Amino acid sequence: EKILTPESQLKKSKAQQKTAEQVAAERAARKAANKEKRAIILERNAAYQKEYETAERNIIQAKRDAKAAGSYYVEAQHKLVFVVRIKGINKIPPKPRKVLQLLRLTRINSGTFVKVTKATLELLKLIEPYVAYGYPSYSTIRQLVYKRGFGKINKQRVPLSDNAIIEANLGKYGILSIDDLIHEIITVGPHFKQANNFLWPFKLSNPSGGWGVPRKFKHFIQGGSFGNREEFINKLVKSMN
Amino acid sequence: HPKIVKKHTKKFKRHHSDRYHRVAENWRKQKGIDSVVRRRFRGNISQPKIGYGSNKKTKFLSPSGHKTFLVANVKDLETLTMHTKTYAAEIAHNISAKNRVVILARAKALGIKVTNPKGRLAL
Amino acid sequence: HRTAPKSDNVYLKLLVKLYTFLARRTDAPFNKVVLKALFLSKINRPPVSVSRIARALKQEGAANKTVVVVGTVTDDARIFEFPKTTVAALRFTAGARAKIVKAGGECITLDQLAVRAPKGQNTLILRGPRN
Amino acid sequence: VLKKNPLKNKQVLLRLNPYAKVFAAEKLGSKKA
RNA sequence: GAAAUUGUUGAAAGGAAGGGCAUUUGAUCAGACAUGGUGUUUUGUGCCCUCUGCUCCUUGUGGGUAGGGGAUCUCGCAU
RNA sequence: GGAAUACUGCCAGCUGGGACUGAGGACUGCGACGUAAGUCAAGGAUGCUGGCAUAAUGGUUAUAUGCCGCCCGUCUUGAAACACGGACCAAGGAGUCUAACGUCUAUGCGAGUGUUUGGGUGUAAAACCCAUACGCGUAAUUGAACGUAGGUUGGGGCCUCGCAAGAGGUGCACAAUCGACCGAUCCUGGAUGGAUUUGGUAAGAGCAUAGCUGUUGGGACCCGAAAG
RNA sequence: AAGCUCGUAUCAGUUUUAUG
Repeated sequence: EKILTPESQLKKSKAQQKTAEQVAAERAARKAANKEKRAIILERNAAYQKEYETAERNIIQAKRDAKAAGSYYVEAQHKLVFVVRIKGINKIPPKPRKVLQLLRLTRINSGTFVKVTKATLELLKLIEPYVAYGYPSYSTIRQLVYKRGFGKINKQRVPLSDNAIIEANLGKYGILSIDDLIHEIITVGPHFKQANNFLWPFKLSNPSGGWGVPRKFKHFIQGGSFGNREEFINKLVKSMN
Repeated sequence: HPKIVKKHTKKFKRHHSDRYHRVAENWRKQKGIDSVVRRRFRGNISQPKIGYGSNKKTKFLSPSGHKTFLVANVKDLETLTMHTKTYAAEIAHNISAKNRVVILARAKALGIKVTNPKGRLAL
Repeated sequence: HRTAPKSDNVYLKLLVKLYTFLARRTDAPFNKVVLKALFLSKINRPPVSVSRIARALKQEGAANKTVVVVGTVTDDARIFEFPKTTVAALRFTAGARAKIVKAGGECITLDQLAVRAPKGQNTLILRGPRN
Repeated sequence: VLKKNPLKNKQVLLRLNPYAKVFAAEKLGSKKA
């Protein structure tokens, strides 16, 4: 007689087939969703690039018109500043150390984006000797996010290498791509804090071309390395990155 | 197999193991607070620590790529039939030459590598 | 957090092994509570008297809600009308077992309860007093 | 298992941003005002 | 029959020696009775073909063991 | 008047040279090329070539070379220092045992628990059983069921509603509030009615053995002093 | 070290506004 298959084996095979019949359809659904998400990300990136180009063109045109009109154009105050730890853990005074810890500056050559606010200005003023900060540009932010951008999956540090990773965590607020994260970082939107906290503190190497000044522990306005280096912060970050 | 990277080939030696004959070469941690070795000052003998840990994928593997396995008789030797590539039969020092030839014959028959063949034997 | 049982009993280890799988593959918090309680020490697992179960069985709809105890069930002569119900516990004393069986109820092990109620439907876990 | 670095290995870059292809179509960087 | 210690031979090196990182030179020790694997072509065999038997359980998709006939034969072995 | 150039910044622009790294180990995924087949630099080195059994290489030690390294342990002290001991070697050498009182962990039983002071038995200090007493707990401010031997509010958990968020129902231990008997404040006059807090029942949770561990007395981690 | 609840609104050698 024909040896009948085990009843337990038959049940296992039936369950496996039933699960596969759904997994196969879920695979196609995921592929279609990924295609739609890619199209949406492409259109969003195009819109963001157009917005940036229009903003820069409008700023330049306004400056030129103000110059021609014989008046003064007051550029909008920068609302985003990046901060990098310049001094080591040793001998840091207590209150500055607590401020740096609250700023997630737990190690040298590390930095995070800080929103420019009335309250944060005093905090920055309190840690000037130990941190160098300035106004980052779009290119610097994009390079940082692309090269050393790491996502925090609820407890940990995860490299940002796929839009799906960002969507699974930051998709709650409509951010579904690295470009969306960069846009929400450069522009201080309502969900700026969530995006800033999601990104792990950047681990930056020492500058490729050195710090330039013979002594780092001085104000940037007097040939030092810390303080307000608004325009040169981008160059410093790029050299360190 | 993965490269056998030996983090520390030099045998660790106890401090002053050569200055005084009453100090055995076996490593022993210095307990005095003033001891320079305990503070690992520059130029002192290296202190064993967790850093020198060998990787699992190559731990206990001899340079020939076969793990050592003490064999007492033919019954023990036959256990390495399914692990000839990963394990090698090592004859114990107490095995008389009478049984050594028999063990070597079985190892050759099964193709089990012998770490110390011909011991106590003459041709 | 206690993650392994200090008891050397192999049967308790098997129960822990089963309950870990049940909790990890079911997601029902009922299995998690029992698994966590299984690690409690003897001092942390006071016995639950049959009188306590009887008085807790006055809860609405408790007739069809099998009671569960992670510790040991002890008899109680202070009562004589133990409700007919099923009680699941690691160990049942001779007096408590006789009282439960004599009242038309049943006594089962933790594995039997888990098989009967993998999701813990209608279950009721009782914990002995510590004061 | 290994972090591919953007700004190089264009293959991974396209995955992160599909708009990179359109960017490279005109290079998107030498636009004349 | 080991050290502390002592005398000889040899090597080395010379108001000191001792240890650590890396290496040259000198001396010296290990360094496969590994001698394979695959498909093809002759020939002799068996557990191989065929006929005839015996024997153990249980009963089973078995095991063990004999007497007559050949190289349909690579099913394995040795050439 | 117009080119540029000088300088800052951008290129998801192009193109080389140099150094280290090859980690994972049959396919599961994100992407690109292409109408498709298929391919790819797309979640970690692939292919070819060159030397080898009197091998190739690797290993032990003496010296040497570029650099570094105050003599070991103890105690003073805030420090470095002084000082206490150290000629060398083989053996010997020090928180060990006991009685009581505890926490934690494990085992057995469980409102019962403890065979081994003994008796029976015995292959004999071994192994196996328990008649009667005994220690502990099982209940006490006289006595606690009228009720979850308690209403309400939270409360691990369970059930119904629902794809989720959440809503409703039911609730162990535990916590807040207010609760019942029965006695002392403190009135009242040996009671009576009770002033306002009072300590039990509340609902048993305990007994025996094994392990680390703490205190005390015994020599008490070891060596040692004027004496009687 | 161990038990309860809670992963919640619990906090801070941080800053600013209001009560001088």
